[PDB]
Amino acid sequence: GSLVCVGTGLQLAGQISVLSRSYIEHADIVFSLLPDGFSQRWLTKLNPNVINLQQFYAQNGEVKNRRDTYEQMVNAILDAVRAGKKTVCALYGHPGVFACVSHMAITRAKAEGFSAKMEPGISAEACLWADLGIDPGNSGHQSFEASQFMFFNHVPDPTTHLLLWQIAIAGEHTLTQFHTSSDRLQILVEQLNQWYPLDHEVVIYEAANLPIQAPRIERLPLANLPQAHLMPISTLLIPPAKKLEYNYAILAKLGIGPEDLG
Amino acid sequence: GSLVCVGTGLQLAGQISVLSRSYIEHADIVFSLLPDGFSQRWLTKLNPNVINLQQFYAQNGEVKNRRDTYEQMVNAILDAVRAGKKTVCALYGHPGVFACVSHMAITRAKAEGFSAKMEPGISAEACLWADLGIDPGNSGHQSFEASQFMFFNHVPDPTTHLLLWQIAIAGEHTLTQFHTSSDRLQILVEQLNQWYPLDHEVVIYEAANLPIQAPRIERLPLANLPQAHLMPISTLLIPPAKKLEYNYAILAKLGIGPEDLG
Amino acid sequence: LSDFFTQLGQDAQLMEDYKQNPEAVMRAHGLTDEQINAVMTGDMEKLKTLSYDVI
Amino acid sequence: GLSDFFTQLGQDAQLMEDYKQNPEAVMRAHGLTDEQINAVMTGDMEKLKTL
Ligand SMILES: Nc1ncnc2c1ncn2[C@@H]1O[C@H](CSCC[C@H](N)C(=O)O)[C@@H](O)[C@H]1O
Ligand SMILES: Nc1ncnc2c1ncn2[C@@H]1O[C@H](CSCC[C@H](N)C(=O)O)[C@@H](O)[C@H]1O
Repeated sequence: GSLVCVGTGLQLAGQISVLSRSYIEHADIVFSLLPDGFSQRWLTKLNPNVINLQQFYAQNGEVKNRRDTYEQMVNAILDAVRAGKKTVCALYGHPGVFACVSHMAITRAKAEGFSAKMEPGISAEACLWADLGIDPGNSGHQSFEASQFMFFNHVPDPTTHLLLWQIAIAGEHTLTQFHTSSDRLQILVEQLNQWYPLDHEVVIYEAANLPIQAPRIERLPLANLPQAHLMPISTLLIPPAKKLEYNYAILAKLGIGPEDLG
Repeated sequence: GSLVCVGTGLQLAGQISVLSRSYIEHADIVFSLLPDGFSQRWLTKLNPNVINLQQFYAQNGEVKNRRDTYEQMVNAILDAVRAGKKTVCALYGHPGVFACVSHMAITRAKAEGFSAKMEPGISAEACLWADLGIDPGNSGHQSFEASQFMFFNHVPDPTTHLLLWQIAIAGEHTLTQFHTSSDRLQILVEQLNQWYPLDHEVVIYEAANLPIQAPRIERLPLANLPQAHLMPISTLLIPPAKKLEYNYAILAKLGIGPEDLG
Repeated sequence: LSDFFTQLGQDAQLMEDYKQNPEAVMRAHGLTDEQINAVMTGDMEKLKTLSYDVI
Repeated sequence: GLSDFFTQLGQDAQLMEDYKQNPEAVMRAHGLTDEQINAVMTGDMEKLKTL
């Protein structure tokens, strides 16, 4: 058996790459994790041999560490590979962007002697640049998972476009709840105040999953974040607080100055 | 007329999204900027009405600011839109990731009253995560253009995966040359030494453009960068120099400690 | 519903048709008035009715 | 010839997996010359564009 992990993009049906769709079509079996039921119907018409990884999430108010969820997903994927099946994992967006199941599955498959690879996909970050007309190269780009930004020491560059992923669970340390609390988000705002003013405009972004759906692009001051309606698919964008300033130390080493720049 | 900017991905033919391929197919006219002639042949069979934006780059040793090149590309795109044509711009990778032409074309088209949009694509960054088995979420992710990192004040977080794009022209302040010099790259190494040791392993990455081609994943100490063979398609990855450390101030405000982390 | 959305997401002809005249295209593909109303108000919950959590 | 095969291979996951099992056999069956196959196996993209 073998393993290929693909992404399906964020939008229904059309944002998957041509090769990645072909991998799904020709697979022995597909393990899916898709945003909704429209996406799931589309996949099942492509290939009816689908096992939905959603089943392994905590069901019915039950307390379950999300790391145990992922382990069961990874193990289920590898079982089909070990059995001999030409196996595809179809995850939404980009399968290796803020997603561990496919990286863990590929590492485990490779260590047991199976062919495994990852095909890149269009992620929520890629959707954001297009929807907001922002190029990450303009003044640079930083991405962190929101809780890691709180739990560990990260220093953002306030001249860049900063993304905090999984903002809806920011500070939810047990990894057993679907959402965080408003006091946790208020602590985030105070932490962020080291670099961003309280009236600094931030953007709650949600890429659309359906072709009749507009993206969520909600602008609000940073102070109002704890009162905002956040969803698991929400990403928080924090635009620069500060414009690029000249690096005279290096410009001197380069023997040039500002009005020499092309 | 109208404007849609799409990406074709990095790999030949198969890495464009299903919807994006359809946009090219049905376009009145296509303005292209593709990695090679195999990609150009594939596009011309999809839609024979292609104008290659490559023509606007400096030809035959001429001194030409790249900003005048891009302006001429943007103007040529807008001319087809103003004429009344349903116009598509097909750029390689993701059209709004470290690329100004499509953002400028869309901004200008919208201001003149034309419908303009950008469809996300699979960029070189997305290819890197997959090729190297790295999740940008693991310890965070930073991207800068290499020359901007030198000319302006950027502070990297050494716990993240750091990318310097367009490394081959790092420090080439005139934007008239295709490559920089080893003395400029040595100044970058000394600048980077504020955060990364001279023996810190970095990676010169080049995603493959052809399906029979392996990606470039060249590992070398940072000190050896000025002597390395760099190409316009090269991206420099700088893996974390430090492990993630606990943020005691916030953990205390959250009322938890390391042992409580899920 | 699901048939229309899958076509619309994949077909750039239809997509540009839809953007020109959303109501006409939706009616032409058989969507009900409540389905069309759900689309124009952006109520995705009702649309699913009518038809990764962490890293 | 060459350009056809590459577009072919980049889009078709069946052919892609066929190619991965046996690159030389797939390449010969699609008409690639020995110099073209040698360029592929040594990773000489310069020469592939020439040919
Ligand atoms: N539709 C969407 N719009 C914006 N961000 C989204 C999103 N769907 C998922 N995300 C981001 O991704 C996080 C889940 S991690 C999964 C990310 C996915 N692999 C991708 O390619 O984007 C969410 O908490 C959110 O931060
Ligand atoms: N094949 C490739 N592999 C790695 N990086 C690449 C690449 N092609 C382009 N790049 C990066 O992008 C820079 C050109 S800017 C164009 C980027 C393109 N829009 C994209 O989506 O990636 C190069 O200097 C390099 O840093």
